[PDB]
Amino acid sequence: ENRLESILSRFDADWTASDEARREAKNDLFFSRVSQWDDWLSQYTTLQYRGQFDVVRPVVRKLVSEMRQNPIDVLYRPKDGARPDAADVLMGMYRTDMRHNTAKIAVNIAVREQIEAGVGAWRLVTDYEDQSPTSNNQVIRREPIHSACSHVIWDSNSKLMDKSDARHCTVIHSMSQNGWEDFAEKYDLDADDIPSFQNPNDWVFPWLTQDTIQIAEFYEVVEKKETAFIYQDPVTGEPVSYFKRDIKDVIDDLADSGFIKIAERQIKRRRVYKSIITCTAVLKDKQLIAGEHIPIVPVFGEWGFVEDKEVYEGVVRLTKDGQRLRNMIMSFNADIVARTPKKKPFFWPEQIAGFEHMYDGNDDYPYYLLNRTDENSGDLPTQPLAYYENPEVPQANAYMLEAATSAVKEVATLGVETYVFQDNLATAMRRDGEIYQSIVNDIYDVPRNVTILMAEVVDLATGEKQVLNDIRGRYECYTDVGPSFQSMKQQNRAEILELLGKTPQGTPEYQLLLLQYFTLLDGKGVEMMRDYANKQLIQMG
Amino acid sequence: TLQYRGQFDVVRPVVRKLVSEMRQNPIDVLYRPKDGARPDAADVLMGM
Amino acid sequence: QLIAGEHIPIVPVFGEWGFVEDKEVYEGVVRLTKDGQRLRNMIMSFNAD
Amino acid sequence: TLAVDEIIETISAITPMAQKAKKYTPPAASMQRSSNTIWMPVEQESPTQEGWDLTDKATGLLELNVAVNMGEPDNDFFQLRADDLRDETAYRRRIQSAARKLANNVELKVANMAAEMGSLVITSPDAIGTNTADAWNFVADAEEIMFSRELNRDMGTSYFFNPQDYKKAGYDLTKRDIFGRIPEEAYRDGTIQRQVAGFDDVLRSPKLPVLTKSTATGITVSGAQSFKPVAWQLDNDGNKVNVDNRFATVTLSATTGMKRGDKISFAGVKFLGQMAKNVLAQDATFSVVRVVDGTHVEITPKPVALDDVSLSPEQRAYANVNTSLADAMAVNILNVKDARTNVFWADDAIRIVSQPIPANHELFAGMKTTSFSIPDVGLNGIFATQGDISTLSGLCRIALWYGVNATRPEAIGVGLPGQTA
Repeated sequence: ENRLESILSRFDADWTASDEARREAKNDLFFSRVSQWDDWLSQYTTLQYRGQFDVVRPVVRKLVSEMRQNPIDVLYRPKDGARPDAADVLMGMYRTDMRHNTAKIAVNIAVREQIEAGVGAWRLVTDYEDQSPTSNNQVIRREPIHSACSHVIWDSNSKLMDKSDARHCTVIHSMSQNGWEDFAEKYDLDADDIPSFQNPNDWVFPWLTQDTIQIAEFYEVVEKKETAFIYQDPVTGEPVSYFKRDIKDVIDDLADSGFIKIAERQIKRRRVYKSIITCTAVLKDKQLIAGEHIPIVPVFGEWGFVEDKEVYEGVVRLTKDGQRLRNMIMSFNADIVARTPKKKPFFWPEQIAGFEHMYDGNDDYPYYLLNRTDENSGDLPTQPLAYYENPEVPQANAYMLEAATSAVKEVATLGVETYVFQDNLATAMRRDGEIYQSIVNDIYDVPRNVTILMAEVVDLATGEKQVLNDIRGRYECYTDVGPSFQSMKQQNRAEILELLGKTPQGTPEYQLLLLQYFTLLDGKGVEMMRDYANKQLIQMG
Repeated sequence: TLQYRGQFDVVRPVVRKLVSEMRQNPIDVLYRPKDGARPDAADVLMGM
Repeated sequence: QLIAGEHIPIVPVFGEWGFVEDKEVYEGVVRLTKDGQRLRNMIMSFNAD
Repeated sequence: TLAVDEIIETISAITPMAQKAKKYTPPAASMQRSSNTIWMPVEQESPTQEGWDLTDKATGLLELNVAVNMGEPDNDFFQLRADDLRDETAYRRRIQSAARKLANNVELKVANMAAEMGSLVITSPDAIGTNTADAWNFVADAEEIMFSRELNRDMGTSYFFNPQDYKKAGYDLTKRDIFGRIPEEAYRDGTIQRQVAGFDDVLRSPKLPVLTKSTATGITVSGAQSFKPVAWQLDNDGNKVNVDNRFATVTLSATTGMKRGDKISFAGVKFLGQMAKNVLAQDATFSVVRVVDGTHVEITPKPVALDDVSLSPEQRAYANVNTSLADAMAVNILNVKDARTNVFWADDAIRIVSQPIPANHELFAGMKTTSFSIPDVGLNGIFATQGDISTLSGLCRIALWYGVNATRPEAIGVGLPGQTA
């Protein structure tokens, strides 16, 4: 019944369910990022040599470079029977507010964590921008999640790679003290009441612990049937608007502006609620957020369920045994080289009594003199000089160093190529596109395209605030994956060049060349060429 | 006592190679006009 | 003293960059080679001896 | 020696009281200096007069307070040998059991404080299975005493039965020789009902305490003692220091056989109507908190007497008792036989202060300290690990720093069935 206890019970259920995968993934991250000697009590011992002879980091770097050389992004395409340019505005907004450094950085971090630990995640958020807003004085931006395995605790009853069937998710925010004051100021919290939340319990390298602040955001999705209002557009058509979005703000401003209500329907849709929680109390209860989907997008590597239990693996988890063995054998051999007596003669003291300056290593003498006679035993017994035998690396150590290095070499071969990892990144990118489209329909201003132009239909309230109005005819474009472009002009240039590479040297070749000149950037020479191409196209009709 | 301590480098050639490789491919800023802006909205800023 | 612009005027460049557990770690290329290079220096010095 | 990883689950605990108890987290930076104490005011009560000409009869203002503090951490320090396979195998399940036992400790402390500082006492001379609807008589008696004392119940009310009396109430329901909704539910499931006799939450609690019979006989009050509602008093140095409103020290003839949590009542002393100051028909009941010395005790409701003449009018406006102590009146015990306690309270009567342990600081190098959410109850503790080689081991410690506080001991109650003999 209690909200805190219901949220906490869900959180601990998920946290316990994902206990094994999270710890294995955190071990992968620590192994491939901090140190290859995952020992916690070896810091308190007497010191032995512990070398680090890495053979998996080059493979990780190669995979990261390979998957960074091939960017991937969302690509909106018109549906079947929809207008041919139904994705123009949505694509324009996506390219506008996903070109920034934060979006590319978030994707890159998710990719690196997918390669190393096997799981990564990023987030989509909305903010109010007054200087350069994409639409409706707002922007949609993308943020990373560092250590997704331990910072994103998805709903345990999810059988989908992209977690679209998850009904809740808890995201753990970690921030310094000053970051905590800024967070409290921004979310209207009590900066003196210092918050807390569960973070993973470990043993390794206590120096990784920072005096920080943890809080949680519980996202929960609820699918319900809510009322929609069937109006008659004073310009043309019969648009549909939800009740909850204009319950009080412009409910009768619609009528004053000229919207005469026609019919009332109940339509099923999803809503997302965010709650800021600590261990002992709830700070923000059920803040409704934009969109129909949870704003967290996960990226997975080798993902599956073994026995009703999730498993996800990268490329590092499987070479740890061979690499640890190689480290150990190399350290043993280095100890052999350092701490061992060297090859020197074995002497009785009476053999060289009185001649010890000949054997100290100087080269002032032509030979070495040995004593011959013994006062009691008459003569010195004859036996060839022994030498301390030279240090050697055991055949076992050599054989196993070679074998362990070969084993890591075989294991650390992702695929044959990173096709499956790029395909999982593309799965996450289609989920990202879907989430972005939902948030856009919820907060932005979508101008409908008519064949009689863009008809931007909105109205203000008595509090000077403008409330967006979007018809239910909104999902006219579906999601795909294509190259990453910084703007629609670059996208048009790429499409023109792709067509030109295949069109032979007929009349369409001249046409596409003139178009390529038209869509070029501006200096002086390209301005002249663009004006000439404009004149040619206009005069050719 | 003071013992022999040599320095037989094998990582400085690698660092030199990578620095030369990065020096051979200079990178700078490039301002491109936005969507719907005047096509020469960035030539002033680029020139400055 | 108010200075020009909206952003802090420092631009950082990183090599291999990431976090581990609320702890930032960055790495270049020389960090990993140190163990082998030190072993090689020590062994060649031993041989010179 | 074949062995498996399937664990035979053996115990399963439920902690309802710690769920119902509200949790308070004051600022640690200030609590460090305030000596882990924080004071809160008490709803003001005002005096009144009658007549036209009331010169020189103007009163002042007097606003009382209570103090909430905290005790000591509750830990699960244990040590992990790195070679023993039987230690390597059980470590994570030991952490799970640590969390469960810490939550159990919290709710046991809540129950013990609620039972031992509950002023309201509802006794019966016979068991709950004796007559028909006597479980409802218990719950309605609790409701009636709260209503008559005019205590605030805006946040809610709760009545916790022990399993014995819960089953007795269920038996009373199913012996009804009829089956509608209430008896049918009490038959198919054990649950009597969720609300009974005006309480909006009637639960069963597996760890309510058993209140031992007191050995006290023939104890009387030594000297007339008048207690005055004050908000602060001067100390030996002239500094004004605050006063808890929830305690009074009474000097008796002999405090032998009296222990913490015993329930007493003074003969002749009667309750009051709180706001309206109308006497009731029920003797005032008190709970001895501490037996200090061999002739003093500390009872948790302060007996402020309406008929007292040494009180300022604003102090008399806080009277919850009709008459004061009279140097001979007999203090008679109320728990005259061992019996497990049913406990009722208003939901705002008990709180749980909680504090952090900043062992993640840079002072504590070598240790790895993380946060550790206690499940069930809404509390946070620390989980600290430090390896060792003086014994080639490692030490794990799960610590939790909290404290239960009865802010309104007069809104808590105890139901004592079978108080005969």
